[PDB]
Amino acid sequence: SGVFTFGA
Amino acid sequence: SGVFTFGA
Amino acid sequence: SGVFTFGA
Amino acid sequence: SGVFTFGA
Amino acid sequence: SGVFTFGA
Amino acid sequence: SGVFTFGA
Amino acid sequence: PVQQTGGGNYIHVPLSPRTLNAWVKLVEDKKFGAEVVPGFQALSEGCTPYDINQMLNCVGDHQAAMQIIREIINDEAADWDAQHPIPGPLPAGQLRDPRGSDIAGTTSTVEEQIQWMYRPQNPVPVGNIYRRWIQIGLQKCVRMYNPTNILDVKQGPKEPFQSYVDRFYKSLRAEQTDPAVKNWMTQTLLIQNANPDCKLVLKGLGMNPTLEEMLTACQGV
Amino acid sequence: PVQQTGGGNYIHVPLSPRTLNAWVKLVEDKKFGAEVVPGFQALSEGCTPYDINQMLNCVGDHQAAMQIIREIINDEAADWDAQHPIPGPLPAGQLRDPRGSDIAGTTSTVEEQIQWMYRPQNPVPVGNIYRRWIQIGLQKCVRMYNPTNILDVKQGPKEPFQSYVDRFYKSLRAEQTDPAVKNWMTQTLLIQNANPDCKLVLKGLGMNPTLEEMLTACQGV
Amino acid sequence: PVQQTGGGNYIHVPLSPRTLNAWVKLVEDKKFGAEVVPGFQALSEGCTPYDINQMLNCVGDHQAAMQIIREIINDEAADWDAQHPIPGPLPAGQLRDPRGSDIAGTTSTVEEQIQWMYRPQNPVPVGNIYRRWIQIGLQKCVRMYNPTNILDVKQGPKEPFQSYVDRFYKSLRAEQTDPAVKNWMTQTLLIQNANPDCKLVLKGLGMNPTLEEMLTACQGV
Amino acid sequence: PVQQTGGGNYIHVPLSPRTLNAWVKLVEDKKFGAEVVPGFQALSEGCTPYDINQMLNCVGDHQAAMQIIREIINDEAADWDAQHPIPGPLPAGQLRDPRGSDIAGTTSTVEEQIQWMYRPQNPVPVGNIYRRWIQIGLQKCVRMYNPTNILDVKQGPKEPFQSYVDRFYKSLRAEQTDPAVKNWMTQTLLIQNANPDCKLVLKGLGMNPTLEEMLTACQGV
Amino acid sequence: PVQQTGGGNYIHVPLSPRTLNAWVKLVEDKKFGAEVVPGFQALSEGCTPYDINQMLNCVGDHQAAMQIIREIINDEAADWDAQHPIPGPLPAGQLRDPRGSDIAGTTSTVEEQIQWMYRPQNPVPVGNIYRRWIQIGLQKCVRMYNPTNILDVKQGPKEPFQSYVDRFYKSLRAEQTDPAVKNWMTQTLLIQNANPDCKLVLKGLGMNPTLEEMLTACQGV
Amino acid sequence: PVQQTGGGNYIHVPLSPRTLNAWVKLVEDKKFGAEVVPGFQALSEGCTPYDINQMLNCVGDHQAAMQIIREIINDEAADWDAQHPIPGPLPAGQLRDPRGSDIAGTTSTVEEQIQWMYRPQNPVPVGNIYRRWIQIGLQKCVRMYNPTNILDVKQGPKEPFQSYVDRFYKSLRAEQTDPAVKNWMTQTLLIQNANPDCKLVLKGLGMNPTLEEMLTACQGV
Ligand SMILES: O=P(O)(O)O[C@H]1[C@H](OP(=O)(O)O)[C@@H](OP(=O)(O)O)[C@H](OP(=O)(O)O)[C@@H](OP(=O)(O)O)[C@H]1OP(=O)(O)O
Ligand SMILES: O=P(O)(O)O[C@H]1[C@H](OP(=O)(O)O)[C@@H](OP(=O)(O)O)[C@H](OP(=O)(O)O)[C@@H](OP(=O)(O)O)[C@H]1OP(=O)(O)O
Repeated sequence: SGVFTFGA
Repeated sequence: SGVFTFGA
Repeated sequence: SGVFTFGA
Repeated sequence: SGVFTFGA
Repeated sequence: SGVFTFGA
Repeated sequence: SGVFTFGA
Repeated sequence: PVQQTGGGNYIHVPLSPRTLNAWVKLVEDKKFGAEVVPGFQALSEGCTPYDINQMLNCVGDHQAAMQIIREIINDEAADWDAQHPIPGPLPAGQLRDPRGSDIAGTTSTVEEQIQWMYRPQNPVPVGNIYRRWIQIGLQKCVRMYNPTNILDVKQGPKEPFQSYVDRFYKSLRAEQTDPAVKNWMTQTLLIQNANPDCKLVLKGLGMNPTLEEMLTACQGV
Repeated sequence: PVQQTGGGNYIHVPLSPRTLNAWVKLVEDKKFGAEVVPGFQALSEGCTPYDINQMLNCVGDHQAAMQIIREIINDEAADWDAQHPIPGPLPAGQLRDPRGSDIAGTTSTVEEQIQWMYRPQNPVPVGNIYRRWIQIGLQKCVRMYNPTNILDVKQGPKEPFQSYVDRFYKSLRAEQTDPAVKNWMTQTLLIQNANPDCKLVLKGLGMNPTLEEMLTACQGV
Repeated sequence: PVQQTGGGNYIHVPLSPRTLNAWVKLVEDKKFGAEVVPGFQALSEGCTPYDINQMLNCVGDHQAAMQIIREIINDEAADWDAQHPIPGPLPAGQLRDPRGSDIAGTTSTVEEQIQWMYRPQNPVPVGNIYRRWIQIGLQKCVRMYNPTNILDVKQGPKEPFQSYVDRFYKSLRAEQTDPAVKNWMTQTLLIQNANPDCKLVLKGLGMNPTLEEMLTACQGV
Repeated sequence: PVQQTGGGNYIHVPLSPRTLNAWVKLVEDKKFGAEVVPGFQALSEGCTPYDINQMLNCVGDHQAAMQIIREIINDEAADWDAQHPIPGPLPAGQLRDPRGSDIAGTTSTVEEQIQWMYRPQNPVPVGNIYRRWIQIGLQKCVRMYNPTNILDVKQGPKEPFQSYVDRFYKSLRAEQTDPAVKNWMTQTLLIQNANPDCKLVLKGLGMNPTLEEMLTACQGV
Repeated sequence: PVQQTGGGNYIHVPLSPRTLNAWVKLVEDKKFGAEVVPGFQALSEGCTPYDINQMLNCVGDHQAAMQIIREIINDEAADWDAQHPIPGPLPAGQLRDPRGSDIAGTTSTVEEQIQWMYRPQNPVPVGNIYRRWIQIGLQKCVRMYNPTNILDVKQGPKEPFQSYVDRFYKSLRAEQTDPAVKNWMTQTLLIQNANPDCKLVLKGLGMNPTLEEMLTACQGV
Repeated sequence: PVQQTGGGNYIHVPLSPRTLNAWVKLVEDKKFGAEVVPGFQALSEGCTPYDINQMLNCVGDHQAAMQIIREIINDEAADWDAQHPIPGPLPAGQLRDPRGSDIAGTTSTVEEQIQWMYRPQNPVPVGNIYRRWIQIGLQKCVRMYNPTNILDVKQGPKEPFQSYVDRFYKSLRAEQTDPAVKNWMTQTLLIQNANPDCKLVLKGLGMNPTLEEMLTACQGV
């Protein structure tokens, strides 16, 4: 997915 | 309660 | 008195 | 060329 | 005099 | 001359 | 964050390189110390959820606690969905009644978070609400990470009274015990866990000694 | 970046000496840590592609990863060219329909990038689009550089549970596994790779123990 | 804090990341040194009670003294309630006559603290009043923490006169003795606690020697 | 640099104490690292030649390279004189058609450099042109100072592949080889100068392996 | 300090966290070095007496010298009272003819200090006058603290001439000897206290050798 | 310095705590390195003589060189008095034709220095003129302090050519030899003072070898 645990 | 000794 | 040597 | 890998 | 070598 | 290699 | 412009309009200004960084450090140097919660609130005052997220994200360690915060954020958001009535669909002209994915800062953009925040009909503090949910997750972490417990914070034979006390009151904050129970611990557990010689000095004072009285009395004991 | 002036016009303001530098440091000190991606986005919020390039350029090391980013940027740009129809030529008065060399920030100037960005017809976020392509290259690098793998992140006999967990969740982020597979690893691989004594403590809890529950339960085990 | 906007309105601007932090450090590095009180006042000049609280809160240590400050704040607030007449209830249009929970910064919001502060009828300095109550709690702490007492600050055989004096005048400030008693100590206890050889040098000068006179005379003695 | 004022006028604002200094440091700490060229451009974006000179001047070391830059600046300036037609003399009211001593920043003042820059007839980027001539001198210096050569950058038996690669791509930039020759070196010299075991891993992949492919494949070899 | 607002009004802006602190450091690191006086004046240019006091107060050490400054401030204030005629009482509408307690910064507020400063009738520089009185107290302290005396500053056998001179001219400033006597010391005591070999080099030059001449001549002697 | 206000008026803004300090450091860390002169000019661009003085004053060491600067400032000022005609006395309404005590920054105030600077009749750059006189005194000091001489800067047997060259060109600047003589030294003394093996490499090149040519040729010799 992403390296953004919080947000989009 | 909270970690705010002063205020709300 | 206070810890203010100068002023009020 | 240049020392600019990105851009112009 | 003063501790101001330059100026007034 | 001066200690200004570049400019005036 | 948000700034205003001529005509009464609002825009997304960015968060700053010195605040993201100071939050990262407060979280690391203090290791989710109780103070992390107001250090976060102050660094994020006037902010929007998008940046509150980016700040928390930039932190690259203590990622076990950042997940506890994320589980707490999803729980508070599920309650906002549960309590709110999700009214009849609104036109494209109007913006979606803010939902929990939107305030938590995921599904929504930053321009829709600001719009609601400065919406004439009902300015909604999406930034403050999401931040509050976090203070809960951060507070849980302070407690999860608390090195000791107030009951086990006891004066050491050569440890001074004030140092023992500093630990006791700090733990009282982090453990976040109810305020009525905090008054009992301060007036009882502290005469109880203190060295006997210093304990007798406080007992010699009488009943309900104030802290100024106790801290002064056991000075040099 | 961009700032506005009297009359509704826009201009190129420069990027700052404290942001280029903080990006350089976030990339080096953290060595393309997962956090480099939001550290970059925040430092570049309100920026144009020209500066996003200069920031990435100033970095003088980890030039193997900066090339991976450059290969990813050229690939995303080739897709924008592939999907867009390159319509009939427009007059000199009008600016070129932005292309991939232009957004990537090479062929175009900075005044044409801003023009499109604040173009009344179709304001285009050339700055945000190029930045997104980069987060992909940076994310690939985080993963390429990840020191370990989540499957091999296992509690050491004297290592504590929380430290083992911090590594596990950090790797889960950097490896960027799909969210559904992240739920399986967190609920299974973590009871599996943990010491047996602590593993039994989590097993004693029951099924689907929350992290707050597991982190509290194996405290002191 | 507070800033003004077009139309004569006022708003809550936030406190800054460099002031909260400098206060935290002044309180820690100096360990509630007498200077903490003006360091606090200056860092909080133009502030509102909400931030004065957040600053004091962020401090995570010396939590025994922060409680002494909190007990002093609740006492000064109980006097404001005791002296004020709590007049007949006012309409919703009007804001509550400020009370002690409100100025101390707990029961009230930040927008009501500013409102009163810039209220046309009676602008009230809620920020300054709460800050003054704190200087009292901080001053009590300086004294509670004072390492020594002015009576026991005495010149050591090889210690120089000026160093002994620096300690004596510093303690005179922190002990906060009455000004008339400060004149007696400076003119008597200082010839008294000084080494005998240096004491005779001051005695050789005569009566009521000024400090410039005494500090110059015992230079090299 | 330059700032604008009421009435549409322009003025010389000064360069800042944090930019001159950061340039001095980028030139010294990095020792004319390739990144010095964009570090310079960014620190000087919106500047005039007068300050671009003062920045370069403040540097007090590596004065051999600052002279190479000065020889390159005088050469580019002699070409501007050679190509431009030095038209018929203009009146005092009009400013001298800018010449090379003027753009290089010597013969001219700062108010005449700005005048041309914001001259309605032909705004001339005297600041950008002189800065470009410098990037050439700085680039020559990067190369003159380059510690090694890409052909001699070879994987050491215990050196890892990525570190060998970081050096190879960094040198490719600094040596500033033509882009077509850069593609040949990356796809040939890098399988060639690498350890044999890692070289066989890249060979096992096949032909034209991408860097992500090669960097992943020789991980742990 | 003071800032102006729409309508021609003036207000009290606060002093800054970086100036109070820099003054504290200049006073401590330099230990009331002669430079403390202009370091203070510059840090306080545009300030009001209230802040000049808070700066001096925040300093928590060298409290013997801060008292010498306070005795000097009370003396200069008693002269302002002695010379001024304390005219007939003025109405409440008008502000009290400023007195010495008021300028010294004690009896008066900050809004009355600014009022006088920007009073149309007679703008009075209460900030500058109090600051001048302090430069006198600070100057006395520089001298009281001066480690040596110019007469005893003599070239050491292996000490170089320039270092001996640096000390001599520095002491000449701090001792604050009259300018006519400073010319005698520079032209006589400096040939006199210097090593004999270097003294003969200066004597070989002739009479009234300039410092450039003397410093160049004894270079390498 | 100076800032402008509504109505076309000018005022004295103060110099900053980061510029006085950076000048102090450039003068000390570099010990009057040649770069001190442009470091000073840039830090003082837009300044008035009053602050140029305060900056130079705050420096508390190298007071032998600060006196050389003061002797040079008094000499340049005596020439301005000698060349100017001191015209017939002007009315009080008009300000004194600026004299040398006034520009040097002593006899005059700061409001009269600004007045002349923005005087409609003849705006006079009192700030720039005094600053120029100083660059002369600072330049003399650079030379007085220069550790070596260009003639004695010679390549050491194991010292590399570039390092020997860096010293040679640096000294050429500081010694401030005439530009025609600088061309002779660079093309002759540098083949002459270099090691013989490296000297032969430069000789093998031919006549008038450029520095890029010489620096490249003796690389590794
Ligand atoms: O412009 P920035 O990149 O933010 O950097 C700083 C910072 O500005 P901000 O106030 O906008 O953050 C300083 O302010 P603080 O952070 O301390 O509040 C401010 O100086 P002050 O501290 O005096 O406000 C200084 O500009 P200046 O010194 O001209 O006021 C300014 O720009 P620089 O980085 O260029 O100094
Ligand atoms: O050398 P710099 O790169 O300029 O950085 C430091 C740093 O601040 P910045 O990184 O924000 O510039 C210091 O603060 P910290 O980052 O360590 O917290 C700060 O000092 P403080 O700690 O007191 O804030 C100091 O500047 P200053 O002492 O003026 O505040 C400043 O360097 P400079 O001293 O060269 O500006």
